[PDB]
Amino acid sequence: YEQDKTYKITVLHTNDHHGHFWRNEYGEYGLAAQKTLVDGIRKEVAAEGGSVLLLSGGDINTGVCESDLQDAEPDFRGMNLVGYDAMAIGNHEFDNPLTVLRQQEKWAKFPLLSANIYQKSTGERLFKPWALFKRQDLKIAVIGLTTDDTAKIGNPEYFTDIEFRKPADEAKLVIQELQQTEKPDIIIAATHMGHYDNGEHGSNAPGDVEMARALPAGSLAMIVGGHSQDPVCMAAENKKQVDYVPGTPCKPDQQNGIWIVQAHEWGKYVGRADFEFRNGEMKMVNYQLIPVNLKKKVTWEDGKSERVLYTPEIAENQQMISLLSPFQNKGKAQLEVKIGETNGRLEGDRDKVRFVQTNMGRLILAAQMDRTGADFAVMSGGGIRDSIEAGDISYKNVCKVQPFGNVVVYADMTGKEVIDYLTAVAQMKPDSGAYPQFANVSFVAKDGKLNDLKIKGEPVDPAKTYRMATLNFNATGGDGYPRLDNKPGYVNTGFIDAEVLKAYIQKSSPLDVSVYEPKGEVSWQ
Ligand SMILES: [Mn+2]
Ligand SMILES: [Mn+2]
Repeated sequence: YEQDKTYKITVLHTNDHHGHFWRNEYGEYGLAAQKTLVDGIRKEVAAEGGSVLLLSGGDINTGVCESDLQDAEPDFRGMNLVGYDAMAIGNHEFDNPLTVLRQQEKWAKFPLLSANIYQKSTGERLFKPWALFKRQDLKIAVIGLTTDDTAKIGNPEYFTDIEFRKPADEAKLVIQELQQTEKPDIIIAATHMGHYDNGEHGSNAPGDVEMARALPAGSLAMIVGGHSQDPVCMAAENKKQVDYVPGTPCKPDQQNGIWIVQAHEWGKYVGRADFEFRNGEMKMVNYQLIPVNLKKKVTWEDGKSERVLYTPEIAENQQMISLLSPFQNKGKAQLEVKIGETNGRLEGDRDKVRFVQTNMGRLILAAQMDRTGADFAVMSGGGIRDSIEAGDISYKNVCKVQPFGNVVVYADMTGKEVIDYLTAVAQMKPDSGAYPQFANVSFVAKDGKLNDLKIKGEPVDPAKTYRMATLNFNATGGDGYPRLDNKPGYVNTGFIDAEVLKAYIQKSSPLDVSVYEPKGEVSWQ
């Protein structure tokens, strides 16, 4: 680069797209609007003599059935048109077999990067660890990293010949590699690792803050992140804003001379970091999270409700609409097909499944016990994402109920462990996602202790072995549930929550909700 010359470089970023190629039911987000916003930034930046690099923190797969059905083809092809330069591989890129990920690399015209994922048998990397870009006179390297929690949360059959090195240790090595060989002017890490306030990762593997603190000072200009699914907007030192509001200031985190950003999820924002580079120094001039047609419900005096834009409207790019329309239309029509029926409403509304036992909890958990051979089961009420009305049930119905690709697991445990486990889970409170839905469990909890604890209507015997089904999310400590993934009787089946529910409905249809109706088997008073 030219000595003492000041170069303008803008870094744009998103993460945890999760199948949101199309705008939502309220006209929010989608890639067609993303494209208009991004093109606009590119025009603005080029007119001032600058450069743009656009990066993703991964988790493109899983979350919208029209996308999932098509293995995120629309999403990757849309990203080509928005003009992504690279992406970190997320954990949900392992929701499908590796061969599917390889064809996603095919569709993508930008590299899917991960330095820290190795084939055990050969000790060789499965993916490109980094990529190089020329922007004006500057050589910029982007390293990709993936949370080593991937191997704990996904299907273990996908990982028998794979290991994840701790990404922070990989990062030290790759940064040193680059510094000694290719000699880039700037290094940025695209990561799928998570932002945790003050590095307090808890049950999660260490993420971005802990990595930044462990690297040499200022060795990365920035970490473009993901996985935790936060807008990284700092209320105070080492504390993110809670309930960040669109269209308000966002101060990114900075740890050991390294900026850490994340743009929440689903294409809701494009982050924009405007830098000046001179003689190796990078200075951030502006940071913002730009809403992509985000909207808030409002109600006027006369009771009329509408959804109003937090910021001015972004038009949908029509080239994107022509590319993506066919995928949307094909997908939607396919997923409306009937897979069974129910003679009553299966209640999955938030104000119910986070407060009382519902028939939807019982249906989901019946499906999970049936697949695993379990005697009883539990999940977070917050993992039940919609209702299914009486009548015909479609593929789309099941997706809305179980959109996130959680894996079904089980644990054989003694009755003594069952007592300890349910006593803890029974302390989760209503008016929270953590509120437990049970199947085949009865008790009266009083004073934090379980009375007349029965499984399948029989008192618990401390010596007897019971099989419990639940999700990978709860089993590994999600919602503060007691960890099961270290018990010797634990098995992660790799079966996906929505598949299991779908197949159960298929083989049990027509459903009679009377079979799934809670009758006070569990109570607190
Ligand atoms: Mn995600
Ligand atoms: Mn993730």
